[PDB]
Amino acid sequence: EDIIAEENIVSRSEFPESWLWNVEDLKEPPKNGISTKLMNIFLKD
Amino acid sequence: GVDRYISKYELDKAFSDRNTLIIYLDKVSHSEDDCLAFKVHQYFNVELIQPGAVKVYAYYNLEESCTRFYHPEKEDGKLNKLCRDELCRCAEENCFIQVTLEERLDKACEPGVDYVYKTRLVKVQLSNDFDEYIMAIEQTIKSGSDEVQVGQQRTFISPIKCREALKLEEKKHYLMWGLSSDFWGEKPNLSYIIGKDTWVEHWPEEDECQDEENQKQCQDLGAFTESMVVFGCPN
Amino acid sequence: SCVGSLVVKSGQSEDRQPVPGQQMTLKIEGDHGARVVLVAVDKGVFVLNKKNKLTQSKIWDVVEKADIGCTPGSGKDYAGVFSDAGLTFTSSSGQQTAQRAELQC
Amino acid sequence: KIVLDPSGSMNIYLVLDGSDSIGASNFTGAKKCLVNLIEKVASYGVKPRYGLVTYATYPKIWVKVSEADSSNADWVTKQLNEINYEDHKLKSGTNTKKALQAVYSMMSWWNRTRHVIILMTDGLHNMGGDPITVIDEIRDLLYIGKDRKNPREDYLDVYVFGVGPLVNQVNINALASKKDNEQHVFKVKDMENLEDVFYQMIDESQSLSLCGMVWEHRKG
Amino acid sequence: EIRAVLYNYRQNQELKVRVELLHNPAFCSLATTKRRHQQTVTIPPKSS
Amino acid sequence: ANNHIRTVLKLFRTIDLDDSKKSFYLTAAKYGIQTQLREPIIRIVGGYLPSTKLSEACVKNMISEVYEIEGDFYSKFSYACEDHAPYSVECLEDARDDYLTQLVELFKETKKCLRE
Amino acid sequence: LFIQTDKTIYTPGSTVLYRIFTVNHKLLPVGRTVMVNIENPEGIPVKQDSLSSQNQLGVLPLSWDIPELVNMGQWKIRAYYENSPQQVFSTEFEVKEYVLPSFEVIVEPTEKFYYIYNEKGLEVTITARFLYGKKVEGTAFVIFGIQDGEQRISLPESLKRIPIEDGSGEVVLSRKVLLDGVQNPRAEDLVGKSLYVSATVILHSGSDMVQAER
Repeated sequence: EDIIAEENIVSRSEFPESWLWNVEDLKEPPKNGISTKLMNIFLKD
Repeated sequence: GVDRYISKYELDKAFSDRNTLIIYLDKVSHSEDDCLAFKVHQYFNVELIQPGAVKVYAYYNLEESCTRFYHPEKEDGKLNKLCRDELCRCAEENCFIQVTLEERLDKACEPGVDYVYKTRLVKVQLSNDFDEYIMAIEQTIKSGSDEVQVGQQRTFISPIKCREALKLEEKKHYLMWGLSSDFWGEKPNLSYIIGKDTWVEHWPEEDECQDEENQKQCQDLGAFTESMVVFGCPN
Repeated sequence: SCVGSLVVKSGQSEDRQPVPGQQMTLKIEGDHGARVVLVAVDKGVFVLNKKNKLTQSKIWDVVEKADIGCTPGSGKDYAGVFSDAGLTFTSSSGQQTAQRAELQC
Repeated sequence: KIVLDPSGSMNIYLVLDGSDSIGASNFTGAKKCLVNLIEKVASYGVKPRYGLVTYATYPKIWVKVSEADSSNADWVTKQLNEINYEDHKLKSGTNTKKALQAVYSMMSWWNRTRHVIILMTDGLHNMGGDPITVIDEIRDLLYIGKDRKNPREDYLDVYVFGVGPLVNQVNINALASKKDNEQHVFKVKDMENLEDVFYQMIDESQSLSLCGMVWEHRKG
Repeated sequence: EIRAVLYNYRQNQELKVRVELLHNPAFCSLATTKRRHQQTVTIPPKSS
Repeated sequence: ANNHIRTVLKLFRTIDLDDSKKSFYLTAAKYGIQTQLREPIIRIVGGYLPSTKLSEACVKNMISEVYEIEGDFYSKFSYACEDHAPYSVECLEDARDDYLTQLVELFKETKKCLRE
Repeated sequence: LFIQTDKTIYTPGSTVLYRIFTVNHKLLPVGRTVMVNIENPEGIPVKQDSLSSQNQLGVLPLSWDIPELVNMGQWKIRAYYENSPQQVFSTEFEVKEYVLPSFEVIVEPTEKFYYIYNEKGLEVTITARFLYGKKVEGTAFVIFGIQDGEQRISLPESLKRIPIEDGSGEVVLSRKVLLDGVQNPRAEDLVGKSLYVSATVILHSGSDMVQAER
């Protein structure tokens, strides 16, 4: 029938209480003294 | 009623999804048993029912929870398991499964089975929750995870419920095989468990093979083992 | 308020509520040349306990508590006013503030 | 990962399954990758003691480690093409236990000689049982895991290749040793581009001083 | 000429819209009392 | 849309990652591909009227390029993983970032060719 | 020194990550040396470290693993500069048995006090919601206790079983209950004391309960 086979399903494993323990610098050139930096993070499960 | 209160949400859902129920008790008598009862029906009608449990605890605490399991067939409700001393093992399987010859070879050729033993029962011992069978190793049809060790006394373990299903007879030879999930314990006291994943079949002795049906069974088993020992199976 | 300005906001304009396992972009605005640290925690941790959490109010409370004067203006006299304000005024003529010898008033 | 030094004596044992389940198509690939491995490891100038054992039910012994000429790469690599998949036609079993017992007998006698085992089997075995017993016996032979100050875990490294169409990964993973930050199992699709599996296979702890080596993995 | 716009602001679902112009005695279009002016159009999602 | 979903699931059941690789690595890679290259396109292609036809060449390119991407991930797992310990969960967490980034870049590039 | 810890409760066997900020009296990054100590609730230092804030712009990341066999309570982190060992800065986390609850519980009285002569009595509003922004259904438990400094007195007759609907509910304590709960019927004696609300919220599914106290 119209159902996902039980082999294909993959379970959400990562269950962290805390994450994003990162330290980054704001080296992007300033605009009115307010630098802007974009990072691509992936949300935990 | 007085002293008991059930919220309306659990009261207005019908038979659809009322598999979990919560009852609030204002107080429970500390002198006698505050016994309450009601009826439960069956509608979905599925076999292999897991036991259901009740839970009691005060509102101000959660580690003082008394849990009990009830089930119509399992007496006190605990799941049927086999345990020796401290180390335990799961035994939630049927005692056994289920004549011609070709399917015997077809099933014996499977990769799951490793050891095939045609032995003789010497003595039968019973315990609190399991029974013991003494195996006299005569010859090994197909050596498995544990060798026959030339041939000595081997011990069995089976659920105590399975004793009523079938009673093994001492001095009676049997044809049977299992898998690597059978031997249990430490050398040289490994115990082979018998269940759904295993097989049981009685091979009467050559003297007892006199009957015509017994003649057919004995000759079929002899042909099976003669093919197995030398012809093998392409794997 | 902050001496600078640190603001965190989502890069995606509106979109939909993020799905687990889906990416998203964070836009951090701050003064140039500064190093930024980050940390993200589930809110269940905070509902289970929220004491001594780091915040700007605590920082300014500590800074204010670490002051040297403890009198909101005025005083008995010039020496008293100067001592309460947390300074010392010494002149060649001879005028001087009251001597202070205790760390906490 | 492996002991690779011309100044040290190492032992490499090659075993091939004669099971009818694998077929000749994968047997040719196994022979080709074995030839590639022997040619690559021999290219560093080392002359380890080798050995070939092909088994379906009764383990046939082709090359013994005790042979004086066994250190020659040419002899072993031309014995590799001598064997064929059709040699074990009468017996079509997959008795891994008997083959590992034969390896035990061949390795029966030293404390400073590294031993390497490489195996090719689909795992599905009718005859015999779990090869773990013979592995434990061989481990106890070299006195491994018996002293709290001298573990000596770098002398015995076993590898397995999961060559075959229908392969059960549970027993393949169980048979291979699980060490710290090392891999010991591989797949059929490694016949083409042997450099990928070979990069894990060979490490240069002290072989960087010499010259005459080159890597061809597309990953870098 | 006249123009009818069939907007569609759903999710990625596709719509097989059927639009018709009912006859009016005060106009002269292709729709009559017996015959009908029907079209079966398809609107890609988030389009017009 | 029901035939399209069956076609897409049939094409993703053709993926065959060697089981010899690490178990937790295999789960991480499978979860990444399932949540960044299956769920969005399955949702996209489930909103088509049955008349529309699919272009399976784009999904075949999907599979080929995701094989290349996973090969790159496994290469960074051990070879380029100089800073972190080889075959360590921390190294896997380090490389998961650019793995997922290039995967979603693939999906964004390939969305425009689903319908022919 | 500003000790920042990612969480506030840590299960045994889980690592702890804390960053130590170093600033001067002008609130600027400083390069100095920081002594770090971690003290268990009974006051026994367990792990001591030495650091230097040079070449990090006044940020010193750190980590530690809590052993399995530890005494749960109020753990403490103590840090002080080398030149002034007397000046000790503190920041406390705790170690406990917990699993993450699935919903916040907020008890917000209409007024942040209780007028003594208010015949209506204290009114408590329960606002429970799921963490991810969805409303909750279930039943709630409220008990009002009188706190006099370190002495806590409970009121058995104020226990009320209120049903929570759409994440909202109310309960009232009649002034008669407050007067009769304490043995003394005097009114002026109650001035200067305090009340607390110990609300327990339970789902209709019975998954778990959260004890929220104000």
